[PDB]
Amino acid sequence: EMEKEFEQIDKSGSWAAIYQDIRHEASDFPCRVAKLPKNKNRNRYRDVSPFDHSRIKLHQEDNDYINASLIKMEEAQRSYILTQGPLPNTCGHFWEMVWEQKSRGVVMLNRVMEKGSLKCAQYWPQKEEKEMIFEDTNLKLTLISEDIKSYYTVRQLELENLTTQETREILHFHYTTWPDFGVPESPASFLNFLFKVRESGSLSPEHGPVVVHCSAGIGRSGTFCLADTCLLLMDKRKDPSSVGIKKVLLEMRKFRMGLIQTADQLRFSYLAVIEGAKFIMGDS
Ligand SMILES: [Mg+2]
Repeated sequence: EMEKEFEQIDKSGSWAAIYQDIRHEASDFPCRVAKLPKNKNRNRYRDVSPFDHSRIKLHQEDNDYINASLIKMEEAQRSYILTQGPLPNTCGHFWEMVWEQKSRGVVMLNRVMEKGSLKCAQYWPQKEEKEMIFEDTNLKLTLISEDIKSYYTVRQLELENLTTQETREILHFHYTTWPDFGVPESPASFLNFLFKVRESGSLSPEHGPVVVHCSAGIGRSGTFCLADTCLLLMDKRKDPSSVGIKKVLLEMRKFRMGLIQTADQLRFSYLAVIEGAKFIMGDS
């Protein structure tokens, strides 16, 4: 039982210690493509890079590089693409990746400005009548509708491949209330958001992998994928208490470095899974 695990760590105040064991135990694989000089301006942070073996490749000949990783959770039948918040010069690459990977949903866990600094380019349109065109990748993006709620916003976007004149509907799920510092006090609104993403079909295997990002694509983004996969495994397994958060987290870190950036995010991830378990053990 992980509810017990939680009390013992919390009573002992040993979150920082747990977190360090994860750090020391985590995989390290080469990131040679990310560190090429021609890609320096495609990385928002010098210390956050995709591993070569799991990086997403753009279907480009000049430069196929984008700071994005495929997380493949085989037992759960879930795949995610985790990426950084786009830079002013990588918005076209971002939407190219969504197109090429056949994704249905984009999950955004940050605000464009936090702590007085820009964390992400404004990569979607803010008004229906002012569409965006990405000339480098030949894509057009139109805002179709926007549903603003207290904790999150959902947008319907139309992505058009100008080369083929094909169009696809993309759902943008934007969690807007993650605090500038720390983690939410309660996981309730985070879990409600996660279940809205689930209910949309965006995580389902008929579609390409959902795209998840925050600023670096490892902290908040990691919390989202970890909670979703843990809750799914507790639905699937004969023994739900066989699901270990630390084991799942180390498996995901084989695919992208640094997932879960602070001991507070680790604690929050436990809280979200524990609370979410109450709903998937059957509270209709
Ligand atoms: Mg208007």
